[PDB]
Amino acid sequence: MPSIENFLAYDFWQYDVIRHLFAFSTAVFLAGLVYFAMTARTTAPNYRLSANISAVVMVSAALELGQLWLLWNESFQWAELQGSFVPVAGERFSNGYRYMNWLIDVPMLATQLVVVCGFVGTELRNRWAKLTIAGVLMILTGYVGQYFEPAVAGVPGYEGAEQFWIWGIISTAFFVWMLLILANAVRNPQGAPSDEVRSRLKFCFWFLLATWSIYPFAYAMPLFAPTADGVVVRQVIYTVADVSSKLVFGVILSQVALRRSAEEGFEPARVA
Amino acid sequence: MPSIENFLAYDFWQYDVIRHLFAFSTAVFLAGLVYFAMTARTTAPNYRLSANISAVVMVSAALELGQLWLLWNESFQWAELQGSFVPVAGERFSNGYRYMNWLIDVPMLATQLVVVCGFVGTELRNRWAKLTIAGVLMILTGYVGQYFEPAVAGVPGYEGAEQFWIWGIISTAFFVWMLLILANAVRNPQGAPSDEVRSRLKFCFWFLLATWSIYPFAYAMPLFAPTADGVVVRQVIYTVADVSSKLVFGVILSQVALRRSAEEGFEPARVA
Amino acid sequence: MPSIENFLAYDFWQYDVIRHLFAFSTAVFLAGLVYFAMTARTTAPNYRLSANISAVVMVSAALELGQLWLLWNESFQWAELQGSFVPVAGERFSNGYRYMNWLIDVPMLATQLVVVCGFVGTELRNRWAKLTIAGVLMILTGYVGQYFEPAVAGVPGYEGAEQFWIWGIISTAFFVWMLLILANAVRNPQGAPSDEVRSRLKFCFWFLLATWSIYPFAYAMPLFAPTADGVVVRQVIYTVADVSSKLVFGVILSQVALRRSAEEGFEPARVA
Amino acid sequence: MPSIENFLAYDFWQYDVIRHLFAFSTAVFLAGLVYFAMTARTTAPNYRLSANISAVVMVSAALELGQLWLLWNESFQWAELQGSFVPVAGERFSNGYRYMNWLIDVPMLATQLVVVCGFVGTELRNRWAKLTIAGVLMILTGYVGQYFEPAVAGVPGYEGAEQFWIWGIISTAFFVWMLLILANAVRNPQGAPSDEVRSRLKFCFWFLLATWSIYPFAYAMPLFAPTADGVVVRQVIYTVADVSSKLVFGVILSQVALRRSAEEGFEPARVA
Amino acid sequence: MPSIENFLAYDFWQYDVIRHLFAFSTAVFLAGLVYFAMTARTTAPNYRLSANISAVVMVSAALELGQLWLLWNESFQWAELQGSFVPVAGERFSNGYRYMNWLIDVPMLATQLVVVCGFVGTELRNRWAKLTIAGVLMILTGYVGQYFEPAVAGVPGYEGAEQFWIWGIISTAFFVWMLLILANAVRNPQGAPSDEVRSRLKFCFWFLLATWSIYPFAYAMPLFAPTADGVVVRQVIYTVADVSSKLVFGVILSQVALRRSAEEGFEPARVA
Ligand SMILES: CCCCCCCCCCCCO[C@@H]1O[C@H](CO)[C@@H](O[C@H]2O[C@H](CO)[C@@H](O)[C@H](O)[C@H]2O)[C@H](O)[C@H]1O
Ligand SMILES: CCCCCCCCCCCCO[C@@H]1O[C@H](CO)[C@@H](O[C@H]2O[C@H](CO)[C@@H](O)[C@H](O)[C@H]2O)[C@H](O)[C@H]1O
Ligand SMILES: CCCCCCCCCCCCO[C@@H]1O[C@H](CO)[C@@H](O[C@H]2O[C@H](CO)[C@@H](O)[C@H](O)[C@H]2O)[C@H](O)[C@H]1O
Ligand SMILES: CCCCCCCCCCCCO[C@@H]1O[C@H](CO)[C@@H](O[C@H]2O[C@H](CO)[C@@H](O)[C@H](O)[C@H]2O)[C@H](O)[C@H]1O
Ligand SMILES: CCCCCCCCCCCCO[C@@H]1O[C@H](CO)[C@@H](O[C@H]2O[C@H](CO)[C@@H](O)[C@H](O)[C@H]2O)[C@H](O)[C@H]1O
Repeated sequence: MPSIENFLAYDFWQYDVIRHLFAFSTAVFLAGLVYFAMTARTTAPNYRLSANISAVVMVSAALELGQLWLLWNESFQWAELQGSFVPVAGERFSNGYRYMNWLIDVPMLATQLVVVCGFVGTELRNRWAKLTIAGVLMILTGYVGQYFEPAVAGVPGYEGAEQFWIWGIISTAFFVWMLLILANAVRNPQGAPSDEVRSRLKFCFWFLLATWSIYPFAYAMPLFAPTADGVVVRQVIYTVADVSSKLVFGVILSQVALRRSAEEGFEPARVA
Repeated sequence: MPSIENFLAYDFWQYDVIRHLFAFSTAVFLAGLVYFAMTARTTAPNYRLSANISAVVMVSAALELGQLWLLWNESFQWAELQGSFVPVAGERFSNGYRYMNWLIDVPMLATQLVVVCGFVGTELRNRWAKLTIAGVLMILTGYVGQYFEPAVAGVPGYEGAEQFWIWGIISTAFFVWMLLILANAVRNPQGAPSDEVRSRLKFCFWFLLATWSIYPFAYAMPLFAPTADGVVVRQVIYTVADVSSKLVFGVILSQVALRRSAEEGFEPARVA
Repeated sequence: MPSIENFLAYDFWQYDVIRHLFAFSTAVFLAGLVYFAMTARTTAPNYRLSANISAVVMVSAALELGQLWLLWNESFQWAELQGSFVPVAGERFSNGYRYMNWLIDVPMLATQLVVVCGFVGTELRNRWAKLTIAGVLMILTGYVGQYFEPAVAGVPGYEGAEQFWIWGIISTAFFVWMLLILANAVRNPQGAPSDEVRSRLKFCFWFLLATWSIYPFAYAMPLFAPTADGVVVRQVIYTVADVSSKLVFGVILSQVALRRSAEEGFEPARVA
Repeated sequence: MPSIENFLAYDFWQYDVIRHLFAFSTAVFLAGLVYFAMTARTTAPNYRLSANISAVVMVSAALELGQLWLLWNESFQWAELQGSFVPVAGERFSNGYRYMNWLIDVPMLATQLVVVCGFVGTELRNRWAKLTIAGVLMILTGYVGQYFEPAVAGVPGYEGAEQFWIWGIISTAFFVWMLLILANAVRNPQGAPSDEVRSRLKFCFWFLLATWSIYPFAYAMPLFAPTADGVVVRQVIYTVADVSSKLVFGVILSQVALRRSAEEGFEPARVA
Repeated sequence: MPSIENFLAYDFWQYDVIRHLFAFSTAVFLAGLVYFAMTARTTAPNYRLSANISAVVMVSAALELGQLWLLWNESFQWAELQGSFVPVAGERFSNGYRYMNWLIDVPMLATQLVVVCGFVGTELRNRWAKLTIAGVLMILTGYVGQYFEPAVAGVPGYEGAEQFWIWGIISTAFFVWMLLILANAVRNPQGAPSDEVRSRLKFCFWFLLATWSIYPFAYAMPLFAPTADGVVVRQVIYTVADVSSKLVFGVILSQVALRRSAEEGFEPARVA
């Protein structure tokens, strides 16, 4: 079923904000790509995978937000007798372009925190494999459930509201498992981290947890607020969540990765 | 409410100038991106964050101006019985694509001046955090106010002119606070700068202040001149302001960052 | 004859999944391009051709999936009285954009496995030449056969179902020959590989074989399931197959190439 | 007023040549960007600014020609009952997209010749500032004058032919001043150039002068030849002029910059 | 006159093959650009110009094939009552987008063979200048002649078939001269090449000659086969010719350039 966005009309500002947010995020991510590409070398090689992952996540995110921007532009047009942007006939907006890209982002983001905790080899591979499984299942179960949002919002003639709940609850179980895997890594860092590194890893985990927590809220929004102001708020919190979870987290984790690099005597890391 | 631009028609030249300006700026910024990417290494590592920020700002700005270019092309079409470019039916131009990207640019630009003053660590982080707060509030308050510009221009049937003023005045308070934070950094540079560096930092601040000051003028233009010639002038001063605030400032600040690099004996900085 | 996709209508979700998959894959490949570009140097020079090939394959794949994404968007439009995406009049979707790009990917992927087995010079060239011949013939014979899929699916008025079979069976003969060439290389690796390298090469071959095997299934799908749910499943298995055969295989083969690099004392490979 | 191009119809070949020229130039400049990016390091650091400028100019030029290509495609369509490309209703072509980008190119091109003459510091800055002033005024005065070209061509109902002349003549005064600034730099090179360097700098100046001289001709063309064959010739000479002034000049000036690099003992410059 | 392509209709497969070929070639060239950019450094500096030229040619070729792809998509649309792709009203396809880009490719390709033969300085410059003159004249004379192809094919109402012949024959004279210049360079290589290098240079020349020879055939095709199957064959042989002449030749010439690099003791060339 089409997203709740398609069943509304928009004031100039409601539509215009959302197109600005989609455009802002594409730029943040492309700018982040340039920054992570330009600064990766400064990390020691045994942490440089984390640096590289951040560039990969930026590409993924930039295309995710760019496609949403395009589809948002395509899917509505102004009507001057209504003074509203209104759905165009041949096109329907999907908030689910974003889910599929999360299949890249989510396991990568969790993986780079584990890389900086200092896991290597089989132990990195094992943790990567659990997080990827846990991640893909969270995301796929959520993607199914968001196909039922016109139903949960009570748009006449759409049925299957229960499906929204079931798929969300299953999804959230997979979320908890990922948080348990990562909580176990940051509590058990490898390579004799300092107590400062020890602390910065814990902060990275709670930052991860706080920012990832917004996404389940944005999921449930059609239930609370299925209106054009709700759509505006939902796209605002997705934007806060994307920039934090991906770019701000990447900069924070880069700072820990540099401290570890320098503590093990990487000279590029020390000169800065 | 749609921007004042949408309530006018344009002579060939009025429209054509504006599309040229949008296109010119996109090119300046992409060219600036190449230049900052090609010259960053020449800066010492303890100032290279400034170099990197300039590349980030260039990406941000290039996409900001590119989207405006696209929307400007989309939003109007020629009419030969009027010999004017006139608003197309399904699309409305927004001068507010630019505001959202300022959320990247403004705190970054101020941050790179602080990096070159020589702040590091917690002291950099603290200043970055104040400038980001001050910056986002200036920009968000201004963004609200520019949604009221058809009202302030007296386009029949648009109300809320007072909202233009209130949101502008609040915005300007946040501007003053940012200028106070930066004034305190350039007056208190770190790392035993030379008296030449000391002077060049002060010039960077006043350049920043002069160029940033144009933006509040472009804001108030619908009040002074809500006409197609006014729209032309407004887009000319935004263009002067963007190129100065972002690219020319970046080159100037790079020159200070190099002088500091060389004074601390960075050899790449000395060989040039 | 146009692909079976053109003879169906789609529910919102059927269409929307497929456009998400095409978009997801383009992003995976562009992100993979960044990753392979950023990590190639870490491989020793005598294996760096493999690293370079992975970047080449990523470009090829990203454009292949991007074209499909574009054509998928162009080829159908929503109809609200049918609540379906339906074929647009002037455009027809082709699943065969993907075949032509395989002419790059398939011989390159097989070549980089041979490079890492340690063949060099004439022996690399000979094997490259056999695999390229075998590969192009497999792909060209398959491309002919997929022009007959409306016929094999029993779309009224389309004839030549037998042509689907003949061209598929011929294609599969060329597949077997490529698998025989590669099986001979991984069983006869060069340069005194360790027993761990020896094992990792064999795993690379079976991974290659498993993932390449999905493609002949996706070929035969119009025969089993010529429905919109079948089209959905087919595009899901192509997506699993593309990401595995190209990106995941590239990361796995990079790990072997690094182990070999380090065993021969490449210092960048050892520091990580 | 719209450019003279808009008042004509085109044979297949007239239109097709022009779209080919616009496309050819975009490619030359993008290819030039790759070349200047790949070869900049070979120059000594004290001349590397020249190398960098060439990359900047290439980006600028590629976007200038790309936008003209796009607008040329947008602005006309084929009509089979006339067998002509003819102006589309909603769009008008502007030859003035190119002027605005010259604001980047012209002062940069002149600046890089001064860099290679060996000016540095204040003396470079002073000369850059004079050339930028002289350049912007030449270009802005010319841009005004080209808004009067339908008038000078005698398209019925367009007045202000005199404005074409006045703005052209003013523009040309600013041209002469730039040529005087540059003539003074190449006659007074810095850093004890060889007599070969001394000669190569003079050739660079006369090459600059010859190629820049074509642009004032292309300006005056509506006066001589306001026909579709004239439009073809004008776009041919702009293309010769762009490739020469920007790319060929950049390669020539790079050869001088390398000779100077090698004479001062830059080893990368000597090994090649 | 419009190309012969415009006077035909296409079966699904005829059209679909051609759009696949245009798309395949764009990808090969972009992938080739990445490969040549990633491997240039491995060549010794005195041969690195050849490496750089290959990247330049790849950019040129990628845009040439991309524009043809776009125009091919734009110029025809499906008609279900004819089951054919048929010319759209407002657009006409030109096979001559490709000619203009040859102005870059042809003299560059010939130049890089001369660079690897070991010519330098004035002797390189002289040969570059002859090949560029010879090349531009071959290409411009051919470009004129291909404007007469509807005439030579006997499309009713198109006259000037003789012009096809005259311009082709003139063009071919310029071809012979280029082949004579290059034949003289590969027979007289510089820098005491080995007998293996001596042989590999001769093979490069005959490869060049064979692949360049296809282009005059594709020219003459409207004479032999002015049908949709002919158009298919012509675009197949252009595709074989482009990939061979540009990418495969570049890889072959890179192998010679590396052998020469290593023989003169370039260590990066020896380690691989
Ligand atoms: C559209 C993007 C535009 C970017 C173009 C920037 C180049 C413009 C330069 C104008 C000349 C101003 O004056 C001159 O500026 C350059 C560049 O900062 C300075 O150049 C300095 O940095 C460059 C680049 O890191 C070094 O190669 C150079 O050796 C060094 O001196 C000169 O010391 C200064 O005297
Ligand atoms: C949108 C793209 C992202 C832009 C990134 C902007 C980063 C700057 C904002 C944060 C500033 C406050 O926090 C500051 O962050 C920078 C960058 O992480 C840190 O900087 C650290 O990494 C950079 C980059 O590898 C080094 O050049 C620097 O010497 C080092 O200290 C500072 O030690 C920290 O105090
Ligand atoms: C579409 C993009 C082009 C992709 C290019 C892929 C080509 C490789 C497959 C062909 C293999 C044929 O034979 C092989 O070619 C490669 C590439 O020139 C050569 O490779 C040579 O250059 C590469 C790159 O500079 C070096 O890392 C390598 O060590 C060196 O030997 C081999 O010595 C040769 O035996
Ligand atoms: C779409 C982008 C695809 C790339 C994304 C990243 C993929 C990696 C995910 C981690 C997989 C777990 O397995 C892990 O893989 C990485 C990358 O191959 C390996 O990493 C190895 O190569 C990288 C890059 O050359 C080195 O910085 C690292 O030190 C080295 O060990 C680990 O040794 C392995 O245990
Ligand atoms: C399409 C955009 C890009 C086109 C660039 C192609 C350049 C082609 C050059 C044609 C040959 C002319 O003559 C030749 O030029 C090249 C390039 O400047 C010079 O080459 C010089 O610079 C290059 C690149 O920095 C060095 O690798 C080379 O060793 C050095 O000699 C030759 O010394 C000169 O004799």
